[PDB]
Amino acid sequence: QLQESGGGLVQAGGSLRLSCAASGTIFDGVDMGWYRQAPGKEREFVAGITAGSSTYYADSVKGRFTISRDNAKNTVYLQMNSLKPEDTAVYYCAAYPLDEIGSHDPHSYWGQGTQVTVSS
Amino acid sequence: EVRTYTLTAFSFSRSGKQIVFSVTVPEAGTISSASLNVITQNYLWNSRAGFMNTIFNMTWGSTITLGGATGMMLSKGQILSGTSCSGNGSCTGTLDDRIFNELTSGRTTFTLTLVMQV
Repeated sequence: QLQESGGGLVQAGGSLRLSCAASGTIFDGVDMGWYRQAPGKEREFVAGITAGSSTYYADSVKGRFTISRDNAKNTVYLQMNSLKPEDTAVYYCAAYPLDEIGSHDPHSYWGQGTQVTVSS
Repeated sequence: EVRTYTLTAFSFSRSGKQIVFSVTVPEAGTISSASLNVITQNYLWNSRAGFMNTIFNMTWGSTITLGGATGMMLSKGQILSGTSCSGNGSCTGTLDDRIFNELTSGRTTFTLTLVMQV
């Protein structure tokens, strides 16, 4: 069961720190990434971290945001700095089981999506 | 006589459980530097692939240096094609069949930059 924590309306230039709650050992050494989605816009990529603790960022959030993960905590963090009004969207956190001794097609499970808003 | 090409007409077929990308080269010459540019919004499930004597592994967005391509003597209409399978070349489940539609319908495109000697 995935879930997010942190976020909420902050003003331009503010900062927020989202945390993803991976419930169980099924998520150890698993590639997980962050995605946003605004009204009228499809789900866009934001940031991701691989099992080898790599860094994959979008372009509109390059240098401003920062992703990481505590492998023992089963928690992925997305530090968002210098927030602009376009960053207002529901921030979903996704993880992807890489053949965790599964059975069916390794699907893509997500969270529910915390809300983030940037005011002028 | 250095000519830089950026090719983005990658067409996709499949052989069994594996995806086959392909792009055409419109001028002959000797490649001095090649790099493949992967743009995507959905996870690629650690798909490994081969292109121009180069092993890469596309997880999300990345721009891979096609190392083994330095020196390839290409010709007019020479088709550069490569194979790609998810899960480090295991093609587990319907993943690659999903990743297929992420290529044919946008959401995942390739960009081929070539530094040739014409």
